[PDB]
Amino acid sequence: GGGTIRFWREKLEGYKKYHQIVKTIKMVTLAKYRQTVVRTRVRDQTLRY
Amino acid sequence: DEAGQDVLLFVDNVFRFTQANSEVSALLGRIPAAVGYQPTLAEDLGMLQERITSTVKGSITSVQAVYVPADDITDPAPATTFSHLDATTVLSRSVAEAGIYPAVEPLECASRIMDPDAIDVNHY
Repeated sequence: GGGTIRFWREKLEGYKKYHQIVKTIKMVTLAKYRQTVVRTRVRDQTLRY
Repeated sequence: DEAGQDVLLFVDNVFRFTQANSEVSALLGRIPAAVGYQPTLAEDLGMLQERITSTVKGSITSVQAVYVPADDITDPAPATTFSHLDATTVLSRSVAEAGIYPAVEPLECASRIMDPDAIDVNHY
C-alpha cells in the first residue's frame, strides 16, 4: 500500500501550502486594516448634522 | 566494434529485465530486498548498463523504457537507473489526464549535455 502514504503526504503538503497562502491573505488584510482603523479614531462626526 | 558504425539500441523495457531476476532470486536462496527485489539489483543492472557506452571505435545511442509501478519514482528499480543514464526523460500520468502528449514533466527531468559549451548558448 505504497499509494495511501503518498496520498496522505500529498494532502499534507497541499494543506501546508494552503497555510502560508492564508497567512499571506492575513498579512495583506492587516496591511489595509491598519490603514483603515484611522477612520475609527476620526469616526462619527461627518453626519452629526 | 568490428564494423565501426554508429548504432541505436531501443529497449522496451528494463524493468521487466529486473523483475525477471526478482522472480527467481527468492528461489535461488537469495534473500530479497526491502520492497521484494533481489539484493543483486544494482550490480546486475550496472553489468548490463556499462556495456552500453560510447567508445573510441563506435557509439551506441541507447534508448530505454522503464515501468514505474504505481507512478512511484521511489521504487529502487528506476532509482538505480538514474546513474546509468545521460538524459532522464520522465513521463507522468498527470500530464496525460489533461489530454497532452508527449506527457512530459519538464521540471522532474533533466539532461547532462545541457551546457553552453556542448550546444548553443541560445538553447541554454
